[PDB]
Amino acid sequence: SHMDSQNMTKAAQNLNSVQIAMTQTYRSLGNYPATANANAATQLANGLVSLGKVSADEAKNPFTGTAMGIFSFPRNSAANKAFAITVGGLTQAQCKTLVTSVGDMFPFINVKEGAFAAVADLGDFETSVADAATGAGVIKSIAPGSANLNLTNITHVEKLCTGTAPFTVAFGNS
Repeated sequence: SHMDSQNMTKAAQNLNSVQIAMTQTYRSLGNYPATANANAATQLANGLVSLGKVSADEAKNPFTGTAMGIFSFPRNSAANKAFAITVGGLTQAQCKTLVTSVGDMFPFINVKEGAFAAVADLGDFETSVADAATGAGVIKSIAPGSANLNLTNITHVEKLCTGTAPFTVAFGNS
């Protein structure tokens, strides 16, 4: 199956390693490192590698061969209280497979067309209401009233990652 492909297996392992490193490092500080743009996000990812908090292979997006980006964003209006690992360059098929294969490790999921260029593009970890029925934008979050991705809902399954490739999925935690 696609979920067991070399790249999908690596993307699951990498996302896990990176999110664990992020929470282990900053859940003690209360705040995540500010990342103004895509460049700052890919520098943060490379920083985890240089400091030995994850291997070089673990920070890589297996679909692009470059570093996944790590954006710090707001939670309940408070700046940098959450972070999101961005996996871009995804075809629609890779987006559907990746989201459903690693989605359960993340409370926040935002599917976008194109890369996240600014913190504003991510929304808010706690106040952005999910609507998986649209298969786009925030499709999973802790927000009262959010309609999170549910695989038993055929609408959620068909609409997932609808649109134009490449897609970038932001997997967030706090």
